[PDB]
Amino acid sequence: WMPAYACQRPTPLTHHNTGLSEALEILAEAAGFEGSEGRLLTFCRAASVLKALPSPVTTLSQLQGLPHFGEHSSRVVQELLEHGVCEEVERVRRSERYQTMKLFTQIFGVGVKTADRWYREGLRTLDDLREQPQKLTQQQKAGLQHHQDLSTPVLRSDVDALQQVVEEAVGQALPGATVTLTGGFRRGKLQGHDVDFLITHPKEGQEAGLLPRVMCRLQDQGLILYHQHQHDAFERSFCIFRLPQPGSWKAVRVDLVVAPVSQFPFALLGWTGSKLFQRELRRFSRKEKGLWLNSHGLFDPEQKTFFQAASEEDIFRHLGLEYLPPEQRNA
Ligand SMILES: Nc1nc2c(ncn2[C@@H]2O[C@H](COP(=O)(O)OP(=O)(O)OP(=O)(O)O)[C@@H](O)[C@H]2O)c(=O)[nH]1
Ligand SMILES: [Mn+2]
Ligand SMILES: [Mn+2]
Repeated sequence: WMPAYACQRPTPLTHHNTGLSEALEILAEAAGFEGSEGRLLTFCRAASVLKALPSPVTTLSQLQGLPHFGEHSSRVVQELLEHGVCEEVERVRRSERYQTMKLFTQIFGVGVKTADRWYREGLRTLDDLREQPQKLTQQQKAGLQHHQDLSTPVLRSDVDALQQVVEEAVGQALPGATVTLTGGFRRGKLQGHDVDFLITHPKEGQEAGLLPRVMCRLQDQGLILYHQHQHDAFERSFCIFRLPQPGSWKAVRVDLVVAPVSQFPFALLGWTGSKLFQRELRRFSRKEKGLWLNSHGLFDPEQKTFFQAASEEDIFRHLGLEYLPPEQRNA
């Protein structure tokens, strides 16, 4: 037996059902590309159940009353087990719409709405986009310029080098300020699409104006290819770093987020993910406890109060959930 919400169960980094979950996640992604948000969430939830299982699913018998495994997801798994392939899934991977939406949405600064608009307008390839520069934002132009490097998985070794230069710049701009690795890498992932960092200072308000200072230092070292500085939402910089390598260099996406220390635990929880884990945690908070959780705080809408947290553990405890360390949040 297994609980209904992903935030009530451990989901480790590696598991026994990668083929099956990958197939369901293709269907989820495709649904998202078509604006079918309900179906996206349903397939995502089913995939996450398989990630939480202790053993491989070898026979259809092994589906067992456990939640979020409706008729459609079950059929997909059945066809994979019986035939080694699911025709609905293969049709999706071969479809020009899916391939193009994946191509476009993977580019830095491009979401589903933009990608779909471009598709509707007859655009199909990266060259097609480069032929219409007036259709691109500066962020998207930078994403295109660096698309090969940004499609290359970011490695732990890259993260460690980036954390060093970010820590050096933060430390030099403001003694006392801290850098925390978040995102998938905090969850134990060996690879990723970007590197996420959360910056704060133990004295509330000393983080004001820190990020532009950190950026100036990084820029003067030749480490920045692109940055977009966004001033109650957190101050942040969406960056492409130029990471030096032996004999070469690689562009790497980095998100730098600044949070005041009072909000830090909520920010760390939100930015650590996984995306599904956080969605589930928020749905759980609202549906089961009547509280609204986000990356800034935990609000009781009836009492009009905010919960004071010193740590992620405090937040889990307040919501009546057993603590899950980040490596068990890989929903
Ligand atoms: N509050 C908030 N959270 C965000 C935002 N963008 C991303 N996140 C969250 O930050 C976490 C990390 O996001 P990603 O970097 O896309 O995903 P990841 O788990 O790090 O996966 P890889 O980067 O591919 O390793 C996830 O929980 C996201 O939901 C944002 O603008 N605001
Ligand atoms: Mn990330
Ligand atoms: Mn990110």
